[PDB]
Amino acid sequence: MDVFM
Amino acid sequence: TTLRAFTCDDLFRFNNINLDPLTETYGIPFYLQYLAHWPEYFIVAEAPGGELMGYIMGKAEGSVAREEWHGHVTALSVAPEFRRLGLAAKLMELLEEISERKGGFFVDLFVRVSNQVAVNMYKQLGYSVYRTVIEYYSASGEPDEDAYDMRKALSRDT
Amino acid sequence: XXXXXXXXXXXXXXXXXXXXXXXXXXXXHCAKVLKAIGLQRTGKQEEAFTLAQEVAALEPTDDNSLQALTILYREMHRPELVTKLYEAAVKKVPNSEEYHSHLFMAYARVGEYKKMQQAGMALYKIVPKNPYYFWSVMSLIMQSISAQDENLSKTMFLPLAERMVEKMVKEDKIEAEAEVELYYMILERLGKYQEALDVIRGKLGEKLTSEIQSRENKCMAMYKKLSRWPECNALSRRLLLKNSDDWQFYLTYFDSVFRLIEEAWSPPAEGEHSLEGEVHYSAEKAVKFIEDRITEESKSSRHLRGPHLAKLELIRRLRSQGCNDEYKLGDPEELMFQYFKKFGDKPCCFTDLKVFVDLLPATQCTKFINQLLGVVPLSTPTEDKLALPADIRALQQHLCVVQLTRLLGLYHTMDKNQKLSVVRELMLRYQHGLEFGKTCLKTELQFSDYYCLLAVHALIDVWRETGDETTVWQALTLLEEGLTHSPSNAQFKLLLVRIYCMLGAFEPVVDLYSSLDAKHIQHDTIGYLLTRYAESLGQYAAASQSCNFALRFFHSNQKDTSEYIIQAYKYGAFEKIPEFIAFRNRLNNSLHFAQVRTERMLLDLLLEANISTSLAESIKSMNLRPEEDDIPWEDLRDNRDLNVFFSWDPKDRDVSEEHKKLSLEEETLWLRIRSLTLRLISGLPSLNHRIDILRLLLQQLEATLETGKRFIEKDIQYPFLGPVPTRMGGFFNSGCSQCQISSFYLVNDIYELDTSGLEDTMEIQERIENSFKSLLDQLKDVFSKCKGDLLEVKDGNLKTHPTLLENLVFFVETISVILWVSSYCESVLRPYKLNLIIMPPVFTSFQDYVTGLQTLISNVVDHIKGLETHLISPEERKFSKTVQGKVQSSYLHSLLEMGELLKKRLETTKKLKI
Ligand SMILES: CC(C)(COP(=O)(O)OP(=O)(O)OC[C@H]1O[C@@H](n2cnc3c(N)ncnc32)[C@H](O)[C@@H]1OP(=O)(O)O)[C@@H](O)C(=O)NCCC(=O)NCCS
Repeated sequence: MDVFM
Repeated sequence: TTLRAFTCDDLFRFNNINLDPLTETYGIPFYLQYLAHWPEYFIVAEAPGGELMGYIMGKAEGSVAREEWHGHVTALSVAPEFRRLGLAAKLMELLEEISERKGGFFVDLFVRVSNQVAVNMYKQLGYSVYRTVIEYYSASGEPDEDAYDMRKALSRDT
Repeated sequence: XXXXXXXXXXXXXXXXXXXXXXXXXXXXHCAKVLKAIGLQRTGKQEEAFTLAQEVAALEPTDDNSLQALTILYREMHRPELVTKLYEAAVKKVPNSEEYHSHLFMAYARVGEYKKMQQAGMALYKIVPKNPYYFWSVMSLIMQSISAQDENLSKTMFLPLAERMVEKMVKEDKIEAEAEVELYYMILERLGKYQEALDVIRGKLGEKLTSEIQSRENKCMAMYKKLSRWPECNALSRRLLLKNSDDWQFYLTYFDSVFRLIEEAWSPPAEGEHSLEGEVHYSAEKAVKFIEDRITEESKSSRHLRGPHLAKLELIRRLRSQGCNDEYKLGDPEELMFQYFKKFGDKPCCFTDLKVFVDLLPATQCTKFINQLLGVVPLSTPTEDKLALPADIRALQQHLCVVQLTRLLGLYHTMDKNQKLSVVRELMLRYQHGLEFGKTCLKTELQFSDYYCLLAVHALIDVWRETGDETTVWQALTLLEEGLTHSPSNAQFKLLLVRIYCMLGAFEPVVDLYSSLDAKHIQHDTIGYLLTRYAESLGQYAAASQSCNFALRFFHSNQKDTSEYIIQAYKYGAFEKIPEFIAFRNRLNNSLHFAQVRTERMLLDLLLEANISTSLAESIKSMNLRPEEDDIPWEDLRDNRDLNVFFSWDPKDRDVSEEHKKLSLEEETLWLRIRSLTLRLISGLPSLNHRIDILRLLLQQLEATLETGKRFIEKDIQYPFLGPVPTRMGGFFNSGCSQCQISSFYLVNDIYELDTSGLEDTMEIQERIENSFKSLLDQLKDVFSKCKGDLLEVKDGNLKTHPTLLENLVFFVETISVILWVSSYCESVLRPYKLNLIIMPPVFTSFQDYVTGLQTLISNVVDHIKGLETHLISPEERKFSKTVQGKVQSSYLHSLLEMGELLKKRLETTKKLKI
């Protein structure tokens, strides 16, 4: 999972 | 069961998957960027009667002839009524096969250091640990959580 | 260095980007005004546009000015002014690649598909490396998906594109990957499937090895659309010999094996068996393959659930043709019992046995459950207690037995004493299931949370079939206990949202929808649970925030998906561009967008309208023209989820397609009641300075208020986890439909008096006199139906009344309309009274009596004095005092906002006394 922005 | 590609109009059915505390929803420019640029690394899995079992996003963005052409994993989730089936290992195996086909040079990953489930799964698949990014996962008042950059070297090729 | 220093300081955050750019005007060329203006488009549009349109007409031909103006025009939802930039940079200079490519991207932004083709072909004529030739061919299908169902869609646009591609297939300028996808898309769209299959199976398909199975999934679609079954069966069989788990190929294998014994297929004497080889026929050739897949799966360390479900699918499809001839597949009860014996401890045993549960003989559903209970390792029953599991492996095998007892229709036969003993048993098992999973990491479901949900779906099943009201509080304490133990289960939060809304509370609903983190594109599929109940229960601040969040998502959808249709030419998608077009149409034609948009305009009206905004200056800031609706009405999507709730219900009482269809019909009827009310309200400024348009919206509104009233009489019973019946049935019981219609008739009579005059109109003035006196007597009758008590204490229970709160929001939303229309008639009679005799003395009495009614309703919303005086396992006896303390303190917060709005609405009647 990566960060949203 | 039914390892197909994540069409748009599956952004409206993936709600047993994204109502987890560890799974994000990323907005629509993110999903459509990863559908336009890299639609190979965007497998979804579907049960007999719909019920999306769980998707996997991903990209391959680096630079060859610096030994950095790597294949990322930028989401992975399995719906909580379909876990412990071997589905997540199947989706990581398919992403390693795809990112081995187009050259290769490791597979990366970003996992927060809170869940020993995901980290102790990636230790068992074969992923070693690289640097620990400090204060990576930002929010959404909640504290920022560090991230284990994980790298699995596979089948070295330009 | 005047261009690098002055610009990098002009992009700092907001105001250092703005002040250093505003100081860069008297300091020094073609774009200094644009860099000074682009950071003050926060709230003021005209102060930005007075230099935006000034700098968009000076022939800019610079990358900074054009790159900033293509952001400034795109952010204001006006892309039509982007295309007029780069052609202004083309007609001055015929640039090689940059301005022509940006002009093509601006055309694809604005949507001009018939004008993008000429720009793409011109850019191919200038610099022909070879993606610019296929951008014009993609636009030649962009102008064929828009204008569909025509001879001029497959005789003028698609064969031209096929000839445009086939001019390059004769040559060798096809050496890429997206062009084979584009040529297959064109050859598929035209209807030449036989010619489309051979471009994959031939030489151009070998360049198609980019995805996993993008060759054998594009041959299967053609093998189906050509009705070529034996080359479909062999491909599905050869893809099942690789995974033996794909359910998408067991289905095509069975579909194209039983059609091969329907067609009476016989193999050729030469060849292998077909173009893919080793084609099976029916039964024997299809039973031995499945009974081989089971055996080959049995010798692995993975335990696939593929072939065990394939056996049951084969035994349903052999039964669907001829049931008397059975070979060796066995009874489906023994197969489902052995599938439970293997895959019992997994959470997916129900959701695979759900689809094959029709195979049971419909009478042995109480013998199959007693057979399944014999294999779970449970303890000894009669130690003055219940029979309990001992592992986690033997708790999931019992949770699946309780779920299958629910699905087979055995918790719907009992009669509310056994159906409370079941809840007692499933709460003892939930309280025991917390000994395991004590060390869970707080982001997992405790291991037996679905013992709580099966003891809540059996309490709401008693409440909806007896009207008990002593079980809703029990279900709420069960969900609150289950949510304080595993505070990341989302089914508990969704059911708590639903039960707290169906009781009348909404403060815990906004605090529980903020908890499950619903981010972008959940606002279309879970946000209906807030939008439907937000303004309905009198919570206006939470309704304003919910409408603002959903509107922010849908407007960002419009802009951002236009940008990412542009950015799928550059990466050579050409197969997702119809998918991205269908995604934009699904999210702009969506039902929840129309509901959030019209409820946002109606909230802006009845909060900032005739209080502190002039209904005329309040309409101009929303562009509500009462001759145009931006609602599609014909491609209304309704992409709400409706299956986000786990329901173990017996598959003949949950969410059929009939309930989804009737729910869409009811939301469209109430949206046509809401949008017509909004458009009829917005004609009242713009009525004093045509009535020919506001007399037709009344004929539409009294038609849809009769269609709704005939819909409510069609007494439909939605299930509890179903689609949430609308306020329309509560709009007619509390008589407020006729109470607004009898006012939109009054504005019609006042306009006819205005265009006629008070000279010889003694027939209109008596009708206005009898309309005031009958408009107030309906407002005194909404009050008699909304007069009651919101919380009781009757025989030790609570007995919440939410109907007396919904009829009290339908009164504020009605007297807001009455005080808008009555503020119009004050704008008509006051110049007549100043020009100087029987009818204004009945307007003065109507005005002196509607204040005397608003004081009475602002004193019955002193239920705050009547609600604050309620004094109202032992841990279950603690959570009752939090559940009831949440329902009471949400009724109090609803009445606070409604009383605070009426105490501002009563002050507007001091500007109407004339
Ligand atoms: C839930 C999740 C475990 C997926 O399950 P999965 O893909 O079916 O896992 P698998 O069945 O394929 O097996 C992988 C290994 O993970 C381990 N594992 C999975 N769940 C575990 C648990 N609760 N406890 C201990 N180990 C666990 C197991 O050791 C398993 O090995 P096994 O095959 O011998 O059982 C996890 O991957 C997930 O998707 N979480 C939601 C998103 C997330 O948390 N992280 C995304 C990564 S950034």
